[PDB]
Amino acid sequence: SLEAIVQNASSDNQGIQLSAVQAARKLLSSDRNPPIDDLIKSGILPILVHCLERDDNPSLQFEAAWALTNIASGTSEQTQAVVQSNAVPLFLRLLHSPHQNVCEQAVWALGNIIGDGPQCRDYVISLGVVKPLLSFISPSIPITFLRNVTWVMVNLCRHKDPPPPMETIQEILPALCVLIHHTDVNILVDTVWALSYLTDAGNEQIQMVIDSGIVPHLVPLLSHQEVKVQTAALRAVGNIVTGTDEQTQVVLNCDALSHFPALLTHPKEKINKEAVWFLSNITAGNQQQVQAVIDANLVPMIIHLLDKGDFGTQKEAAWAISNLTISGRKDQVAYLIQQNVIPPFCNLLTVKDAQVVQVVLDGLSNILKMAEDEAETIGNLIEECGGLEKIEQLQNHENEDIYKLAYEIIDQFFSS
Amino acid sequence: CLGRRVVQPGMFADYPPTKKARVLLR
Repeated sequence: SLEAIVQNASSDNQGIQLSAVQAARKLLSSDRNPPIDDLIKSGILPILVHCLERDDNPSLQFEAAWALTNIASGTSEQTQAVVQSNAVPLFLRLLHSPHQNVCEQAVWALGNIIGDGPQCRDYVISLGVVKPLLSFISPSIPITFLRNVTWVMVNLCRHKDPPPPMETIQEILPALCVLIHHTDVNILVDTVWALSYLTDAGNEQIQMVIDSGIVPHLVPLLSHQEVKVQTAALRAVGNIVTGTDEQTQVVLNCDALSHFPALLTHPKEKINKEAVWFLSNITAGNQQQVQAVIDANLVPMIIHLLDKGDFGTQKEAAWAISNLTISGRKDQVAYLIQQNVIPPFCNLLTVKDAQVVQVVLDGLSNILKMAEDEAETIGNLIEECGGLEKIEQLQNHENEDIYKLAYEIIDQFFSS
Repeated sequence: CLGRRVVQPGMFADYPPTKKARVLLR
């Protein structure tokens, strides 16, 4: 019973203590619905934290750290109970234990604590967890331990309100540059996810990632044999190409577009959608980057997904087509027209999603304004596939922007 | 308006968990 466990765990006889702590750990590690609240309310937390101090009984340290790990794996309230019991400084102490298992379990507990949230993360950082954590990365580290270390790095990178301190990123990026060469799938997935969390933190963090020199090793993972690695890399590089034209060009210079045929035809529709999102962020760039998309022979696949893909992919494809018109040249838009973009691009004007409608209208207006002599031909193409009737119908749209743009389109190009 | 966009909701749903319990026999 919990009363008996708590009483025996406060004993001065460390054998009885160890037995009681192991009983608590068993309760906490037998299934996926442990009685965390009952053990907390019984008053076992300060006892476990005190056990963490017993450098003369590494078994007791290990068992208490296991119990606290599983308590901290629960809700934010339970993790914060652990934190309020002052466990973090003692886990940091245990990071330097001469016993491997104690070190590992302390790393695991700190991982749960850090993963709770950004304020928790910042508290653990201010006490100096990063350098000792990264010191474990050596040729002799066991693979399971290294997987746990990389998971903790993920947790150190992932929250955004606020993002981790710049000093922390400067310490972590070299370790990620080391780990991105590992062939173990788990380590690689977590490394790339940590990178993706850094590249989603802002343009300055994007630039820190670029300056580390890791991007040429990250881009080729778009064609890794493991789909988890592929999608993690797609997230990270996509984040990068949400930035400036120069950062996007850093990505493109690593031959990123060569990896996308196998992603646009992938059986998984979510992957198609994410790849088209990436490419839409590419087509929003300068004429050279639009031309990089064109030369990669990706436009026909994009247009096919626009025509026949699932709705999500069609939305992303509409974004890509329209973004191409931002800085695209008249000959590039003419290539699009040649590839039969108008019929499906206009077909997407009848969906409930008002944002898609706005995007398609913006793209069509840019196409028409860009064409001087072709304008009449493009108008005829729009009318032939029924797009003009859809625009006339949109003239009566609820959304202010949509119907104003429809009126403008019709008045400037379909009213003479 | 047109332009670049950040990661959209629903994309990349298989992220690493923030918390892990150590379960006996797993």
